[PDB]
Amino acid sequence: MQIITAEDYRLYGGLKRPELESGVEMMITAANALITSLLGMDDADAVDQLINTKPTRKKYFLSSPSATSVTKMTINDKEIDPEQYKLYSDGVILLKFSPPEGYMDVEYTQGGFNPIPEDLKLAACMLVDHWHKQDYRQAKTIGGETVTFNNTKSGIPEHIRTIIEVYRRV
Amino acid sequence: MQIITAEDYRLYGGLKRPELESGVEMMITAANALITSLLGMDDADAVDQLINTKPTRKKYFLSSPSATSVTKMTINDKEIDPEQYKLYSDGVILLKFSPPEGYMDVEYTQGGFNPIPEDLKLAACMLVDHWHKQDYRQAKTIGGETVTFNNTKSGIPEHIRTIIEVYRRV
Amino acid sequence: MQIITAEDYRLYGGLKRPELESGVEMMITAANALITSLLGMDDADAVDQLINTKPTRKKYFLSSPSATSVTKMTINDKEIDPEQYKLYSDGVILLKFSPPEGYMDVEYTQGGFNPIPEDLKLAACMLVDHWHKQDYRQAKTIGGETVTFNNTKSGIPEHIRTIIEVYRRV
Amino acid sequence: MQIITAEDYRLYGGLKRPELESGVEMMITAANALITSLLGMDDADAVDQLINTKPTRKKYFLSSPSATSVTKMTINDKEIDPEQYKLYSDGVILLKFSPPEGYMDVEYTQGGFNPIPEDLKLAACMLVDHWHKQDYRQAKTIGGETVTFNNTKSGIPEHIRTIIEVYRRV
Amino acid sequence: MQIITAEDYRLYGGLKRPELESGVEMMITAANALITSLLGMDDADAVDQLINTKPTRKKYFLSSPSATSVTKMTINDKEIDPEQYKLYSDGVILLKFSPPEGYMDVEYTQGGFNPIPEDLKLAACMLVDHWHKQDYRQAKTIGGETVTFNNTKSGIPEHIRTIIEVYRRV
Amino acid sequence: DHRTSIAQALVDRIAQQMDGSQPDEYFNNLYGNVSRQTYKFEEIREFPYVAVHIGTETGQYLPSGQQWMFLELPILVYDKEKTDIQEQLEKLVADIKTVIDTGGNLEYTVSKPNGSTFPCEATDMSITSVSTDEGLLAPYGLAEINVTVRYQPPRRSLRR
Amino acid sequence: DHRTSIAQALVDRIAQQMDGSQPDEYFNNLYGNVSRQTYKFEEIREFPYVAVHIGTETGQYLPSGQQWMFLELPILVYDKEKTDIQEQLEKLVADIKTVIDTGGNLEYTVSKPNGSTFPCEATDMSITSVSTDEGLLAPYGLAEINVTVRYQPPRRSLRR
Repeated sequence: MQIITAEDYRLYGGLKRPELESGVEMMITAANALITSLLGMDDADAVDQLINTKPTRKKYFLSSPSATSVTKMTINDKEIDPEQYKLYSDGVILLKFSPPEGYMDVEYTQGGFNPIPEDLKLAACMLVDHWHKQDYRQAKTIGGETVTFNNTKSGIPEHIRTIIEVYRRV
Repeated sequence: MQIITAEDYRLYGGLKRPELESGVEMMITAANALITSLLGMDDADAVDQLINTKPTRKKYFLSSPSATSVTKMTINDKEIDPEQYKLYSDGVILLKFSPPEGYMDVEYTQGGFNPIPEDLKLAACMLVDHWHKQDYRQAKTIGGETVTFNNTKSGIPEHIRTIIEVYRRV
Repeated sequence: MQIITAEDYRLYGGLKRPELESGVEMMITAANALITSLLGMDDADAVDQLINTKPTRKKYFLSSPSATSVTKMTINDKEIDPEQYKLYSDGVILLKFSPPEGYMDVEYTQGGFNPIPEDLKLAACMLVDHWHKQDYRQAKTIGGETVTFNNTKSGIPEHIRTIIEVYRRV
Repeated sequence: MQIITAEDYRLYGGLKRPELESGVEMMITAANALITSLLGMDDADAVDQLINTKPTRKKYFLSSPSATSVTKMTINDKEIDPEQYKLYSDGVILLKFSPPEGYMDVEYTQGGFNPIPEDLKLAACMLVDHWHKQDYRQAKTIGGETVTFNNTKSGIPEHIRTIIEVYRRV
Repeated sequence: MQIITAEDYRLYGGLKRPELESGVEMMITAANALITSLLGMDDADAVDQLINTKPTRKKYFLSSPSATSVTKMTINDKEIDPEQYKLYSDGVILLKFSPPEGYMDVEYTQGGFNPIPEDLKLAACMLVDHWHKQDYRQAKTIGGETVTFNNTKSGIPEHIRTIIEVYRRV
Repeated sequence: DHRTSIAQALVDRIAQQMDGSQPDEYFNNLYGNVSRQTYKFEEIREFPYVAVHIGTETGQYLPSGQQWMFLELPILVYDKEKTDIQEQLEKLVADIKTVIDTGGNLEYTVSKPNGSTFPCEATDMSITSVSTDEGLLAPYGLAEINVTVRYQPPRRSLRR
Repeated sequence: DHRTSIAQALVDRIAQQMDGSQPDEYFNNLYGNVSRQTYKFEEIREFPYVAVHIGTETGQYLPSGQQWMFLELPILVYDKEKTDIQEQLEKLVADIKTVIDTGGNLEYTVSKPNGSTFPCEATDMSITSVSTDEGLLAPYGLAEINVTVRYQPPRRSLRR
């Protein structure tokens, strides 16, 4: 998963140095991974999940709502066929039969966002700036000017966290 | 969804530089998406929804009150016809028959605002300014002047949040 | 386990002194071990675990979810064979038979992360800087400039702790 | 137990005076003993322990989880033989017979860490610095510079205590 | 009991005046006695103790866990013989017979520490300095420099008290 | 006016002379740890380090188009103990004072809106004072240097 | 410049003259309780004690490579009552003022980057003022002394 790369940050910052320092490029590479992970996504392509099932229940929720297609499902290692269920958006499967009690094992491909939204791309740029300028402080007074920094929350600067929470899964 | 574009911000700011920097144009593109999302709208055209239904109940609420027309509805994969219901504003459907118990599946087109209200257009401009001037701080004292910033709420500056909440769905 | 070595820190810092001082190299060697340990991993290759078991229960959780293969398991010193169980991701074993009551003894190889994620690599660099600059203080005012440091949590600087917690096991 | 000696501190500090003052060498000798003791280890080689035992119970926990071999065990001064038990890591003994009720007396050799981890070695160096610079104060302002010290916890400076707690036994 | 004498303090301080003033030598003599007493030891050689005893109970705890040998014990002024008991470390006596109800009278020699640990020797030096420099104040500002003293606990300076509590008996 | 270009020129001069070609002449090598745009103390991860700051620039008019201008350069030398810090700082200050007071007048290259860069020279350039840290932090220490420069711009009002 | 080496030289001179060889000349012996690098009041465990601090160093250029430099040494004398403290301080100040104003000009040994040390001499050296504590603490008291020194460095710009 890449939310930004060097050209995206270069556009945002307006940088005209011919190249980034290794600092910025490492911080970009870490920022991609961290924002990937705080959303609760992961970068796997095919996912395997094991679900407890009961005959009283026939809606089941897949572990990642971007799941795009189920590719095997089986109960007690008895396989069942694509006519016996329906797959709806946000990774909801509806069984058309009441299942035997026990464990269900399912394989699916999880896809992702497409295209990456511009607000995530901005929030990533602001995080890279946050580490790069070392703005993890409460105040500074170099020379005469002086600033006081945000009341950070979960250690994430508050002005970033709103954009994460607008997408933070679960 | 576009609440503003470059000309709207140019009018608000009174800018006479011949062009925006890539900073401002990216911030505009992110601001459209964020305000789109904090209202709880989405930019899909056709929506599919699955509703639990019971014979005791015959008012049902669509997931997005700007829904403009139902285009299919079915119960237990038994289709039913437009004489058997009535569709009212804010996405309220009233059934003219007491339904069989179980799942209802419905397709509808969700429309949106038209025209975009001027208060949202202003709030978007103020958000773009907020990121652009980097006013996510508690204070600054460059030179002699000095300012103290709003007591932000949900990390959204307080003077913006009123306009969102006047429209924030649910 | 090595999350960083001297070249990784040299890239992050942009150092052009020909060598690190023994201070930095010791701090790197300690930082590897500490971040290894705060995640709750350990650097053992083969692990032995003893589990209480009951006939009512047939899912069992291995002590380290990166476990890659079970290599012996036995109950009451009666050995059992790889057809009698299934091993799933995150170190979940599912028994295909209801076990005799008592103690289960199991050997497995625990693997680890691969490749080490870039966010851990960054957090390690920031920790090395934290000790090296001696930023375990609340404020400093050398000369005219002045800074106030983070509201540290569990004694770990707050801007580091988010990256740990995104991976902190259990 | 030696976590550091003079050469380890000399490497960490980068000292090029030809010798340490007696202050530093005494502080090193005290620091070894204190960190030895706050971990809850002790420097004994062979340990004797008396345990209350009941026929309902057959797991018993040795007093120091680095115990490497039991060398005698007896119940009511009736000796029992190494086939009648099994000794697992972290000083867990599992009896293969249900014991007579009463007191069990056991001798074992307790070993220790090997090799001493680099994070303890660092924490010891930071403690020696803490006493040596006399940084058990809340603030100082000699000349113009000024510093404020950590919010110490259990009287141990907070930036040291995390490394202890990562190993603090029980 | 002597934890320090003049040569120990002279080594710690690095004093090269030819002699101590009577102030320092009295403070050393008081410091020995106070640290002797805050540990809850005493400087007696032979100790006599009277214990209430009951036939239900056969472990008895001596008043000072450094007790090295029982030298008489008697019940109701009926003497009993060294085969009828066993004496374990930390001054635990285990009777091999269930005693008649009433008072037990026992004589034992209490020994002490040997050798005196270096941490006590340091803490004594720091206490002598504390009285000698008259650092029982909250602040001073002689000339331009300025200091603020520890948040003392039980009236004992906090940086001393940890070393006492690591040994404080009971 | 040449405030940044002069600071750049002096940074270049420090790097060039310190580099190692003067081994019985300068106590140290800096390996390029002298700079103009990376000077906040958080930025520094090596020691020693030399940070150049730009002071107030002032002017003085003269009868027929000439004018003097004066610049201050506050210089900060940051260092970390290995020997006692006051002796190390004494070495670094002795080196940089030598580099100030020996060799020719400081040359700088004035870049022009026409795209050229014209080689020019600072007329007089003078270190005025030194101070050092109280020593409360350790192993870190600091020395201040105050440098002054006088130079004359292009003769603007008569060229026009 | 010779700031530390001068302070060291004066410390050596105080220890050498005070030591005891002048028993009808100096009131006291210091037994080596005079120092340059152990001067924070917490450090002192004996009384009397003499602490040497290093002031601002300033320069003054002269027509052909010569320059003067001036140094301040704030000196602190810490003492503890046995007699009334103001009489003890009067003794110590009288001793140290004598050691300042008698004997030859202060010699110091300038260590060089080539490895040598060149014996040199401070041209003029002058105690300027004294003050004493208010006496609120007891038995401890303090006297300030302000010393000034003028000296000339090696003739750097003409040797080069």
